[PDB]
Amino acid sequence: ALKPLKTWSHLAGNRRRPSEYEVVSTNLHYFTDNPERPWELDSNLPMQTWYKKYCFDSPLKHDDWNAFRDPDQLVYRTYNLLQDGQESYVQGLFDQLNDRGHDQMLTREWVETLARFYTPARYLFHALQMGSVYIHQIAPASTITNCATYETADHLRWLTHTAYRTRELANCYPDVGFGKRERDVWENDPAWQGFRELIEKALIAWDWGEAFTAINLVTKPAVEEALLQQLGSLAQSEGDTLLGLLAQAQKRDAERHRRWSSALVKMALEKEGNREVLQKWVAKWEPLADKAIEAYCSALPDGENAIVEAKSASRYVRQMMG
Amino acid sequence: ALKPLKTWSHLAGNRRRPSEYEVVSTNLHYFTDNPERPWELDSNLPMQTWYKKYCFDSPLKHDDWNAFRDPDQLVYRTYNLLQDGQESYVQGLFDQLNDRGHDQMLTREWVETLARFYTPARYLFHALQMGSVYIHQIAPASTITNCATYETADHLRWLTHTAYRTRELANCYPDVGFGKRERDVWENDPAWQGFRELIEKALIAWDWGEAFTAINLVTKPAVEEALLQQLGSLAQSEGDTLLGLLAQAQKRDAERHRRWSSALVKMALEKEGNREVLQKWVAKWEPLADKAIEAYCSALPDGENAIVEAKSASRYVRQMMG
Amino acid sequence: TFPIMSNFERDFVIQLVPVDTEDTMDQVAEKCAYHSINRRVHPQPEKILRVRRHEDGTLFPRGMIVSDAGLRPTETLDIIFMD
Amino acid sequence: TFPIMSNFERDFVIQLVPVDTEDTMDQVAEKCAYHSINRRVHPQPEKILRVRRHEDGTLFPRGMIVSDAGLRPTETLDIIFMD
Amino acid sequence: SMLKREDWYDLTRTTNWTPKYVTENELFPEEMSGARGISMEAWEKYDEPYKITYPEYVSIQREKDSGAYSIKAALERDGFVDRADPGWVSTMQLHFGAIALEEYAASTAEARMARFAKAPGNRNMATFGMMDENRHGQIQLYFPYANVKRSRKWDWAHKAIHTNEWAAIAARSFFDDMMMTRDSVAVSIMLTFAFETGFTNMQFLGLAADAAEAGDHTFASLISSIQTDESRHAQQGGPSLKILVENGKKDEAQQMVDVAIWRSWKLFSVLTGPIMDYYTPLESRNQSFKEFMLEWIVAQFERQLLDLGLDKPWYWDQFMQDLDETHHGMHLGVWYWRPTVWWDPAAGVSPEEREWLEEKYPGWNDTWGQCWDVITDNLVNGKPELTVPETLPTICNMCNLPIAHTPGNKWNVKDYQLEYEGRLYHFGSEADRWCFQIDPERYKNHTNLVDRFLKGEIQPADLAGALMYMSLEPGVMGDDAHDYEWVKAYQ
Amino acid sequence: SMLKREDWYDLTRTTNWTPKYVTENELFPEEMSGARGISMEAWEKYDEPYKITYPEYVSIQREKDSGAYSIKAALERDGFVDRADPGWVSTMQLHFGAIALEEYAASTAEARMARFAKAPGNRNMATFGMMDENRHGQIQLYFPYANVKRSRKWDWAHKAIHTNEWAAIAARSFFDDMMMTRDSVAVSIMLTFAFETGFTNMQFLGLAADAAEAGDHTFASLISSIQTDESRHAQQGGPSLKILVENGKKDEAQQMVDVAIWRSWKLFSVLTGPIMDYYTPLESRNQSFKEFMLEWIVAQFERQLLDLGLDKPWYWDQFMQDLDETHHGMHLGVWYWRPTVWWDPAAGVSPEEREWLEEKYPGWNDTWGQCWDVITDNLVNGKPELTVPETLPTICNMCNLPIAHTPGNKWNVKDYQLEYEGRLYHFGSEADRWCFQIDPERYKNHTNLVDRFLKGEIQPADLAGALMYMSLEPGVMGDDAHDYEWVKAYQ
Ligand SMILES: [Fe+3]
Ligand SMILES: [Fe+3]
Ligand SMILES: [Fe+3]
Ligand SMILES: [Fe+3]
Ligand SMILES: [O-]
Ligand SMILES: [O-]
Repeated sequence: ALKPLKTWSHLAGNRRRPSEYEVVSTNLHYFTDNPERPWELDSNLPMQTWYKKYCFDSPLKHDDWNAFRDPDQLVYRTYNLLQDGQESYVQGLFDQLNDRGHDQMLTREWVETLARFYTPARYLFHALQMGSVYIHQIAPASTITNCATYETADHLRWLTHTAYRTRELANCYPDVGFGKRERDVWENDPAWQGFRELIEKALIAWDWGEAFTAINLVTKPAVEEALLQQLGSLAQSEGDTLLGLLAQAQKRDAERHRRWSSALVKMALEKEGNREVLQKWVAKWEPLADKAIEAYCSALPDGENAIVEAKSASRYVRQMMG
Repeated sequence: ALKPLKTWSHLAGNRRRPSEYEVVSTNLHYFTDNPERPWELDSNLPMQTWYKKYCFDSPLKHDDWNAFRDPDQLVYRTYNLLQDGQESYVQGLFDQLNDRGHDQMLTREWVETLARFYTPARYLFHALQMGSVYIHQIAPASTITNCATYETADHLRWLTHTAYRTRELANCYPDVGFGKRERDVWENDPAWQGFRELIEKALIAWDWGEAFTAINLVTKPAVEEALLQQLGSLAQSEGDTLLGLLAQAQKRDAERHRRWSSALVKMALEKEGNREVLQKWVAKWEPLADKAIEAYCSALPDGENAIVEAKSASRYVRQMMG
Repeated sequence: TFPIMSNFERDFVIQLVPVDTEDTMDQVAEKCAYHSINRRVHPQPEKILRVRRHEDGTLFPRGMIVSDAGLRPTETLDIIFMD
Repeated sequence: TFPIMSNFERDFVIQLVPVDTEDTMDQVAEKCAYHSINRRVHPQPEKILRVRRHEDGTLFPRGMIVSDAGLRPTETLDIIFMD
Repeated sequence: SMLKREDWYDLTRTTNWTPKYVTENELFPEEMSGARGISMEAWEKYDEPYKITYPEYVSIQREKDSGAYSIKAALERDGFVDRADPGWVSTMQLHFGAIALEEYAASTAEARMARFAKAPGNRNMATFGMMDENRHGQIQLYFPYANVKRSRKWDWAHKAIHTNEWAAIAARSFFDDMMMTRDSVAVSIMLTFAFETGFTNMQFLGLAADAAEAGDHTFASLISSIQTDESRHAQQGGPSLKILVENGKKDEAQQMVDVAIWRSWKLFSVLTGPIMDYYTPLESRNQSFKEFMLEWIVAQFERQLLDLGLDKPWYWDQFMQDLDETHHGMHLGVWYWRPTVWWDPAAGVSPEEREWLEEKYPGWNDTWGQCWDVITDNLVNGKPELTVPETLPTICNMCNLPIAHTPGNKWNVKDYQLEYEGRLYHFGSEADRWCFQIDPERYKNHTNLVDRFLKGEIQPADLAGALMYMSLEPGVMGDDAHDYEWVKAYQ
Repeated sequence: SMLKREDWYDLTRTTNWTPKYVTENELFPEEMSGARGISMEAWEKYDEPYKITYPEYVSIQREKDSGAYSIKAALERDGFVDRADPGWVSTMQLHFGAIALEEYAASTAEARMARFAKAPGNRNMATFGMMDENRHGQIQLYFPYANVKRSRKWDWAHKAIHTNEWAAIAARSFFDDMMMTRDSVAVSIMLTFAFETGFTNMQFLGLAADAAEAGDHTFASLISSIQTDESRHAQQGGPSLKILVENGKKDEAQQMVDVAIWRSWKLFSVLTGPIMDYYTPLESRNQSFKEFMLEWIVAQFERQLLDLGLDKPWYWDQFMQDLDETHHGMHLGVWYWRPTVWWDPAAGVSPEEREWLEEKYPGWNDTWGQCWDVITDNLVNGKPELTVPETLPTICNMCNLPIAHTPGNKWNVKDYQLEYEGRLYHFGSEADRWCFQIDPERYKNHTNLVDRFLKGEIQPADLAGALMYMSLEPGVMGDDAHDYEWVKAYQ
């Protein structure tokens, strides 16, 4: 008869005692059990074809994607403990900066810059949310999926901060159009068209490997450097201590996404040919990111400098991954 | 035989169902059961005499001090939930403002103002801690004691914020003397002598009623307006966003202390003669508070104005209590 | 070997029962009874076990063989007690 | 009425036992036995109950009365079984 | 100060825009979106009734886990699982093996809506739903993991769905059909409305009740806590259904509801029915599986369908009658074929239990009791070899469950066969065959356990071989829960 | 980034200053400070071993309550208290009535140190200690409050310390002497070192163990959680003792330790001893009260006193022998006078229990068993009127507990009387009388229950009158826990 183990049978002989993270996250997807018929139905259904083409047939390869491990080892339980603390901080900032009338002290010029450059990001942030939730459903391992899961929740977090602040700004400056105009700015303003073209096209890159690359490796670093880093620094220098601190807080989530993305690339580089596959996707998408950064930052004060810094910092993210 | 009740027998027939707050806080002191021998020992012991003289014989009177109710209804459980949230905010400020090198951006002049006006408050804050913990042990009702209990914890909270920041400042400006010099400033600097004389004398007002008045009604409002309000506003205008936000956060605890202090005075005014007793103690102590505010604020930039504002705001606290 | 699904009278479930193409309905019923009689269905010594196509109810002669029954593989058959 | 503390032999606790100043040691012992004998101490028909000052062990004559014993109020007395 | 939620909530869901660099059809492919010709503007009428924002979510969910994990740690060294009733133990092992990884898979079904739904409010609620199922999958691995050293059966909390054991195939058949291979809108309807709102939301309530009654406070708190997350995301189907009805798609909506409710019912008849009427100790039975279904499931569906402007499915009457039988057959099937499952089925046919069964189901002893009579006599007369099978039962090509029904004096076992393109399919009911006929291409070349056995895919081609094919080995293979203790009541 | 605690901790305790507007003696009055001639600079050497800062405190304590209150709410409707053993129920009612408000009073003892200690580190740790006891008092009201509808006895969790019931007088006698009427330094020694470190820290561990063993997970989690707060503030005495020894005050330190340990022991002999050897079901007894004391209390004290450079108290040998008897007398006293307490004392003298007692205490049946023999015969022969008293027991003027000791074949009951200024005092032991003689003015005119009865303060002057004086009425007045069930074993 079979004797009981001290851990899950798939983790047996793991050497060291399995952590809570490994216990709850590993080897959970079952659609990868039968590559020729992932789902328990007719093998010709559209979804069968979708996973075979965009998951199984991807040019990013490994023999054991399930070996991937999130460097932050995020679990649901710890994700909520972490973010509940971070939200207590952000909520406190909102509450107390409101108490001292922070918004009433902004210059008219800065308020107009916010209407153009800031509020409309609720569209870009939600697009990132959709972008990462797609990675969630097409990745080949549960440990990879979870990272995308929490990343998606973070994107919704930014969207939410943005929605909240848009309301406060509208209340303080009802004539600016905060809350009403964002869609028209996102759709029409030349400052946003680079980012809009980039994310719209990236949202239809179905291959899990290309989605990971287009979203995580190319688009997010460009959005983060432009909207959080550059706009955030500008905010501070313009007297908007709130946006300056908010952007820095959201950057913490972005740093975490870069950490797991970096670990996945590191694992992919264990196999010959993946470096080239990834660099090929980066060369395809990078030009749209440059375009996004250029159109957005050039419209900001001292744009030429902001552009160089954003281009430099975003590229550095990938350079340090090899 | 005695039939079981639906609540504590001392709360029976309370009309409305007793709250968690009333359930855990009311009618807990037993030394008030026998005014002639509060403690279960010889009636002539020094502590018997101490409570008979400073608790029972106080000129602040009521027939039922146990009827007092904290307006915030603070319990241990809820106190920790509340402050854990507020500390997550303050800790986040410390952590993230440090990340962006906030301290390195202060002007040399402001750094020197901090060494004089800010760090040494660890002595004044601890003295407040000692001041409120004494009120805790000599008050005639447990509901009054608890308010002093949580207030004492808040004073230790301010001391702690101050100790932490003093270290950070010393690390950033090791030549200023942060952490070493505070005692000499507190003891010798004319700017602190008003407050020092005020708190030292108030710390030996043993009568529970006079202690409550000297500490809560007169000293704290003067310290809060000078060190939190005035110094805090100055900090903001001088580029120290951290101290500006920290002082505002600590002011929230101060507002809460004023709320229960206001409720106790309101209850005391139900009895004839207490208004006069309280106004008599206020007239005795108020002159030392004016002196404290004058010596401290006059040394700050635009001191004359700071003095008028602090005097005005602190007096308003008592005026609104009648 | 020919597979058929056995729906034995008074039983609660239809079962897979492999038979032979040369088997007689009586021999088919014998192979089916193996998985039902004395397992969850009581014997009926008096009665005789008969086989009928489940879909349309066609009754097959005791002596007819599987090979001439014009069954579809996996065809469901009712095994009933008769006189 | 005169109070004394009764430390009854073989019992486990000293008890408050009010006696009368005119009582005899034998009558004192009788009042003490009430709170010990047949409650947590077995009777000893053969023996005789005697009273002695607990502090110094002074044995009092069966016929001596409380009033002449020179007891202090609340004095502890041992009630012992003797021949 | 802080804003009230109602003042800014809508901005969190004002996220649709008009694509320019790609087409709307490329961005929201029909096979994934299921917008069904209904415009983006019309889908924007979607309005979830139970609203929640990010900060509220992490705060509230943080406290839920603090509580559940605290209960677990406080009762862990008490070893309740070592003295719990065998029927209860088997109930949990069955629960975890069937559910754990399907809960996790549900996070992908939610993710399907989070990306592809054209209704903004649907995309955000699905993001929270995605997080909820992530929690459900993780916590339902974490809790049973505490018992891996007690029995290999607990390892199936992870393993089950990775095997070809018949029950697991039935589970994937249902879940993959309902939530993994359907467009966004179909998922909100079939999963969220039909299965979660209609079945599990109330069931978990009863499960948590039974756990408490059994003295298992750890499991009681677990299920109880998970249950509270359900409403938050189970709400998603309603609004979708109203949108489809408001426009010209009521029949399409009705057909999805009909299918999903039937498939959910069949899975339920095997995973819950047997447990309520047989595994739970007689003294701890509040009501019968049938009573539970009527009071808590059937009434609610009629209520819901009425309010949405939908009808009762065509099979409603048959469904009503089947409440008397179906689960009794699934229980008998599972117990008889016990060695084919990863938990120990409890016979539940002692004299006391049989009289209860007769009360709740008049005619049980004349029908179902008959089979159990033969089984008992054999056990009494030392013929246990006749209480285990020597062949495979006929499997339904839709629900992948055994085709079973009323036996004994009211014998009524039927097979709704269907010949399609040269192949003969078997169905355990009229509705099961119907599910196949309204969309044959979706099921066509799928093969159930029997089909595979007959095709030669199971080798060696015998029971021992079928057992290895299902990853079953001594130690996990099931047997009678109380070790035939109940037989003594008959000698 | 964030600083490490060690980098800034000291600044939180660099708070002493040289008073100028008042004198040092006015600011720190000797009767409240107890600096004892030792300078402020010398007290500054005080260095608490278990450090903690405000933010760490609220975070950690927040989680402790979340856990404890979560366990309570999850098990509340299970009604364990309604089916728990009577001895266990009585154990909790005794616990809550004696402790709840004394825990709260301890927050004032801590506050005494927070204000008046000259050692800065002592003042901050006492502020956290003040908060800990605030928690202990509140949570120990909150938990029993859940049972007020079950019996009036639960109301004594609040009431007890407000009455003149003898047990409560004994409690206040101890607590007021140790922590409420002593200078700051004396409190750190007598309360923090002697009582909390020496007794309760380990006891609560055993109590929580017994609760778990009894199946009371709510109470188990409660006590277990409270216990973890203990070390944090129980540490305060050590450093104070080292300071007194380093300077010229070792004898003063030794005398405080001797007194506090003895008084703590006497309270313990009545509140814990009886419970361990009689109320807890025989099958759930890990060790005897004596074994517990030796393994967990006595050894630790010797260890501690050695490391501090102190001696074993002069009464150590007697204390060792008394472990065989004292509690047996307190138990017999409490059971016999059962109607004078607010809980139901469990006799614990069934045949099985008596053989266990003989094992753990050779000679028990020849001594203690004798009294219980008479009691049993009377109960068997229908003479229950002889198992309740008709007078008051002699009370010790120090511990305010009955003066009782070895009965039967080794009769050794003694009274250490003392005449002081015209009054005759009674003491239950040599050390109790000693506590009085080293400081007569502290106890002199205090009167125990008997003194009051004899002075005419209890009217009417009879038992019914004494009962009303103690606020005891039918419903709360104690009786045999198992309702004399154990008598049947003797016919
Ligand atoms: Fe779920
Ligand atoms: Fe769900
Ligand atoms: Fe405590
Ligand atoms: Fe304590
Ligand atoms: O769920
Ligand atoms: O404690």
